[PDB]
Amino acid sequence: SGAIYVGNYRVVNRHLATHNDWANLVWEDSSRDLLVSSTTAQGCDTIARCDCQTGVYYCSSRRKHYPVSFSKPSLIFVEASEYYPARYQSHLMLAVGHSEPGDCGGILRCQHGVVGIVSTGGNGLVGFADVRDLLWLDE
Ligand SMILES: NC(=O)[C@H]1CCCN(C(=O)Nc2cccc3c2S(=O)(=O)CCC3)C1
Ligand SMILES: [Zn+2]
Repeated sequence: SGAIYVGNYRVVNRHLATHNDWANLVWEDSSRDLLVSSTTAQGCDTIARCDCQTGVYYCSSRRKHYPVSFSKPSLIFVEASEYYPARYQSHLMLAVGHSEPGDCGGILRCQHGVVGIVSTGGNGLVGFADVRDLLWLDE
């Protein structure tokens, strides 16, 4: 679990979004596993605006942060679940690292701010949904 709070927005994995998230829906994209809902309280997370390929993510299944090198956002394949049919997923970045289902939502950050959130895992790889292109989160 986990979310990014920036301005009056809350960014979560679309597969983990709550009823309250869907009732205050701003935008969602099933192909990116992202959902953004509106909030009443002001958020203070800073979103990175960069092409960094190194950063640190939080891994709840180890209560630890790990430094990683990660790929550029791209279209990658993902197997089925109670949540999605087998399909690709866009704006996804992979890194070599530990992840488990409950790890989705963990933040990946670089020196510039928040880069994205854990969205996929398996086979010793972890995948992050990128949020750096969502320029409207800041306005
Ligand atoms: N973005 C997606 O389509 C997600 C939706 C939830 C299911 N998906 C996952 O990758 N889950 C997940 C997350 C992190 C680590 C692991 C897993 S697992 O594949 O369920 C088992 C291996 C460890 C795809
Ligand atoms: Zn950066």
